[PDB]
Amino acid sequence: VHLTPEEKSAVTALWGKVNVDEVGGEALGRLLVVYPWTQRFFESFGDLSTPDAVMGNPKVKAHGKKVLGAFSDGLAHLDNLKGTFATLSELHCDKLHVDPENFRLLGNVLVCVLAHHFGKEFTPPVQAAYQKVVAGVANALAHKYH
Amino acid sequence: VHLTPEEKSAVTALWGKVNVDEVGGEALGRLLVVYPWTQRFFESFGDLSTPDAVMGNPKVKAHGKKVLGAFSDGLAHLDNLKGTFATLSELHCDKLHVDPENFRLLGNVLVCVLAHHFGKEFTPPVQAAYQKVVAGVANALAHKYH
Amino acid sequence: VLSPADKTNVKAAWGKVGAHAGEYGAEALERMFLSFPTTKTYFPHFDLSHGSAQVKGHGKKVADALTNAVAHVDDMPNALSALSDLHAHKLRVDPVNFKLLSHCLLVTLAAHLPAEFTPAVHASLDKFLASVSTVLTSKYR
Amino acid sequence: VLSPADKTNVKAAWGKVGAHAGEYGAEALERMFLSFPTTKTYFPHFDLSHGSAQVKGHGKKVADALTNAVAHVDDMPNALSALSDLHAHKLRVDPVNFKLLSHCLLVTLAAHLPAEFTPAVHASLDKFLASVSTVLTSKYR
Ligand code: HEM
Ligand code: HEM
Ligand code: HEM
Ligand code: HEM
Repeated sequence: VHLTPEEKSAVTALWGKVNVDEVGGEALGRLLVVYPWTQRFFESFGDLSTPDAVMGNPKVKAHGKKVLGAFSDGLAHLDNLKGTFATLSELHCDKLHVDPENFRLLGNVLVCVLAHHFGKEFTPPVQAAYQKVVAGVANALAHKYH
Repeated sequence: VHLTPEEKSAVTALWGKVNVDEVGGEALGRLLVVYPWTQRFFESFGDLSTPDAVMGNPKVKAHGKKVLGAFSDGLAHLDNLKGTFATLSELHCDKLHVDPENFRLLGNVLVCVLAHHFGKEFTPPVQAAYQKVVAGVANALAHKYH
Repeated sequence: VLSPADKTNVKAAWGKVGAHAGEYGAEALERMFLSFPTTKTYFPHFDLSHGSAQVKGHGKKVADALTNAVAHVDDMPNALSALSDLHAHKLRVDPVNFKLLSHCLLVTLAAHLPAEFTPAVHASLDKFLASVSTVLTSKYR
Repeated sequence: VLSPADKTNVKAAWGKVGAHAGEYGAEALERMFLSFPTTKTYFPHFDLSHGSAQVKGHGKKVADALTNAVAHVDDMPNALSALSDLHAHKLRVDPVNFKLLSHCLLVTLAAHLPAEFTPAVHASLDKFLASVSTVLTSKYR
């Protein structure tokens, strides 16, 4: 993606503040509740029947941390989102059969969790810089679909 | 846009059959009919009251050819759509104020026009070649948007 | 919302479809699989080689359903009721994919019915596909 | 469909917005323009600068309509008729932009109601906003 000096620093700053461990479990948790259809990729996860069940779910928790862990590593290679994610891109397509649209969903849910976690610190311009990253990560993961 | 040599060829091959003015008027009119909201740029054009009025609109007709004229010229540059449409991308954004969505819509109308025109010849594999081409041009007309 | 003209235009076009509904439904899905490769993620358990009995069976099922939808255009919700639950509770297909399938059906139809596919019928079909997709999607959450 | 629980989540959240609705309207707007530059194309006559009165003035109009939508959650189509007419016949804003504004809305809500903005409430607000956009575009064609 392309980000202005100002946008790169917005992104990085805010992210060093993030505890991935718990922002991931929230992002995934919220994905599963707001877009329940995404629940299809997680039948082995136990009970996802209630927001409460989904937020308290430990596999969700475990998984969210993982996802975001990866997401994190991407922030570090913002310059070449594609190269970074190809292996996961390939995995996502070939073995997981995860519709790339689910990447866009999570990305939007991540932004909401950010705004929610940081309140007013997460300003419009910050939001925008973060919207280009999410979009770029989603394209980075959709990149190897065939 | 990434097209295999075979995809470029189906693209050009079939295009050579295409009468620009004709398909230009057709696609543009069909756009204005199917997705009425698109008529917003076109108040100076006169009567757009009915499908018949639209499709018979000489203004629609004339705007249609100019548009596909450009399209047509851009197929000679499948390798640098971006470079080709940069200037027009800017004009659309700065002076015309055309939501790039209209480009994605026009592309689908186009593809439907080709299918209506070509019948059987427009095969599944051909469609896909052209879908890329249409995503290609839309992404390129949208690239200089700020 | 489908106007009465809309339904007239849908009932007419689809009529022409007639007996090819099945085959046009397979071609549509082959068209989607080809142009929009991501739709595949939902049929990893299908042999998606062109002509597969699976894609042929599936397309047939899809068409019936459209015809069911044409036949009951003044009460789609109720008619696709069962399909709606299936989509929302089991298959859970992302709602954007419907739009891609709609587009492929529209190209299949455009290519098969040179005569009927006027600006108007085109407008009406699209609205129709839009409505069908809305209904199959309405019970998502 | 907006469940009794949804309407209760929505009215409740909207309840917290209170008199800052205008304000959150403006910010949401601001969010949209900044994150999705293409939405700006609909407002070449405004000064889309940060702190702009116009945006401010529009932010308030937008917010009041949602306030109204909320008041009438069981009767949105009627309440928003002139709005649905206006966007459909005059403004002609592409339906895709409604999803963009809805997200910026959500985001402005997330950042303003830390306590309120629960997963469940995030869920109803998203449904509600999908319903609103559905109403507002219902007359486009
Ligand atoms: C877009 C950001 C995403 C990133 C960076 C990402 C990254 C990852 C990584 C790192 C793995 C690990 C597999 C292993 O540890 O070997 C994984 C697996 C997985 N991901 Fe993603 N993921 C993303 C989004 C999603 C979304 C949105 C979904 C579906 C809604 C999804 C579904 C899954 C599933 C089902 C697995 C495997 C779980 C298992 O073995 O049971 N991912 N993901
Ligand atoms: C392939 C897609 C498109 C191409 C290649 C294209 C190309 C063009 C060209 C070459 C012109 C004249 C530019 C000049 O003045 O030098 C133009 C003008 C314009 N375009 Fe586009 N266009 C596209 C899509 C659209 C669409 C979909 C709309 C509206 C929905 C639109 C709205 C306009 C308008 C209103 C003008 C000005 C016409 C006039 O002032 O007489 N364009 N476009
Ligand atoms: C115009 C919209 C659609 C119609 C009319 C439709 C109709 C149907 C029907 C009638 C069935 C068979 C149900 C049964 O046997 O009881 C089905 C199953 C299915 N559909 Fe939908 N569908 C549509 C959209 C989609 C989309 C867009 C996708 C994915 C891109 C999808 C994926 C599935 C899948 C994966 C199955 C089950 C496949 C199998 O295991 O055989 N459908 N659908
Ligand atoms: C929640 C969804 C939306 C709501 C509730 C909303 C509501 C409103 C209201 C109440 C007005 C003023 C009516 C008047 O005074 O005549 C308005 C005008 C307008 N809206 Fe919408 N709108 C929404 C979405 C959009 C979107 C997504 C856009 C474009 C990106 C848009 C573009 C405009 C424009 C350009 C105007 C008139 C501008 C002016 O001349 O001052 N609206 N809208």
